[PDB]
Amino acid sequence: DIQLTQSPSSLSASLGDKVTITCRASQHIKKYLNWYQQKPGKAPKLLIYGALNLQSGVPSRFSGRGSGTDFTLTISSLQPEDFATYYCQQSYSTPFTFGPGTKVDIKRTVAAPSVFIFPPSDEQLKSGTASVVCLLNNFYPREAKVQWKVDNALQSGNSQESVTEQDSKDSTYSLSSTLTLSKADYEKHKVYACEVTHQGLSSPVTKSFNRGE
Amino acid sequence: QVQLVQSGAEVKKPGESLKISCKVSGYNFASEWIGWVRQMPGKGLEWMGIIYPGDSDTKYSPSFQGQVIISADKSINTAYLQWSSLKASDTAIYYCARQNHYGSGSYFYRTAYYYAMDVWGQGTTVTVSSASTKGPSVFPLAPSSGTAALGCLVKDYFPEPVTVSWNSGALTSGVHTFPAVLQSSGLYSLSSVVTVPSSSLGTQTYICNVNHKPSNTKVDKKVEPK
Ligand SMILES: [Zn+2]
Ligand SMILES: [Zn+2]
Ligand SMILES: [Zn+2]
Ligand SMILES: [Zn+2]
Repeated sequence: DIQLTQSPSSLSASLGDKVTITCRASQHIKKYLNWYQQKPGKAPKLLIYGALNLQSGVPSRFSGRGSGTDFTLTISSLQPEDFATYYCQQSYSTPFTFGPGTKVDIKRTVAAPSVFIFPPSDEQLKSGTASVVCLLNNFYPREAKVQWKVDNALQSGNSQESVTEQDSKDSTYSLSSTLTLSKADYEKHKVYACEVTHQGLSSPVTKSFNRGE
Repeated sequence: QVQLVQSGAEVKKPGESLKISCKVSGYNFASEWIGWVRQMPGKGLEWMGIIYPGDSDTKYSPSFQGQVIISADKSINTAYLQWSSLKASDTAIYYCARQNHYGSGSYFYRTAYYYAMDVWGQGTTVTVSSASTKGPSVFPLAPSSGTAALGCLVKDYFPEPVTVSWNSGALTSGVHTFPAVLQSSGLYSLSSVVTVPSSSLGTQTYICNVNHKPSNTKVDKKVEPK
């Protein structure tokens, strides 16, 4: 094990911004480090080898520096194609470990989510299962907190979140949270709520429904 | 030029064996290290191991040592990755990649000789699940009582993928179709939602169009408010 860490873990930037990502190794590796770029759905692309060398076909706005324990990848003026995950990899000793990755996404002004809740359709209940869904539409930054409450009791281990990629046009995310329950538990209780906490909300927002109204 | 071509997506049940391949062209297969990288859904890259097809020397990550075997047949320019017994945790995309060398090889390759993965295959998706092929159940997500949201929940299908459109493609503005999520049951599920003017609910009809080619399902669901 040579273990690598990367900071920041996530980074918001604007076009033409100078951006820098650091990789730190658990021991001295000399120059034996590579940088890779990965875009969603695609295989990674080699940017830099031996800490400092630019692979052919890679634009010069990419650059590598470092030796030993500290390395940096710098993009001097960010272009739209540069919004992708970046991975460092040490090639000093096997296993040739990848760092955890840092995602560079697109910066914009804060946008609060619109929150909607959806109870289970009658059709679904024929099946013995009941899904209640909370939707957060069009918010930024990515960081968000969704809590389910039933009869004011906080739920856990019975929900799942799914998030979209950042929208190409308005640079926002949308997110669905899905609380799944057996029809029996579902009929047992009465009030269902999703509580949302996000930077663009001064106060956490709640949407709910009563199963008998 | 150089090209790495991997075998196709695989859907297997736990306990079954599997061998996926990567066929290379455009360079001397026997004289270059070539290796495998795993990427589980939504997470980073994991280096698994490399093999030198010339002398069949292999180097593995201890995390994968004993779980898999990397092997090659230089006779036919093909590298392999295999499991004798699959787990649900092995669900991932697997990349094969040439591990090429850069530099002069000064001091008999001990300085200025760097290894990096320069050419990659497209990847092979491997899904491990007890589930058998199953078409989706589609449930409406109805708008409540001036902007509204409605959608559809596409639940308990297998394998991926489904495609969702609204009103046969006429409505695109405002649709978010979320990435599918594998559930404990071994079945997939996702949601597709759309935002519309609250005023247009009485005046506009909205339909989920769902296709799941693997089970040959075409479903159309009206989503009505109440
Ligand atoms: Zn030092
Ligand atoms: Zn309960
Ligand atoms: Zn060579
Ligand atoms: Zn939206």
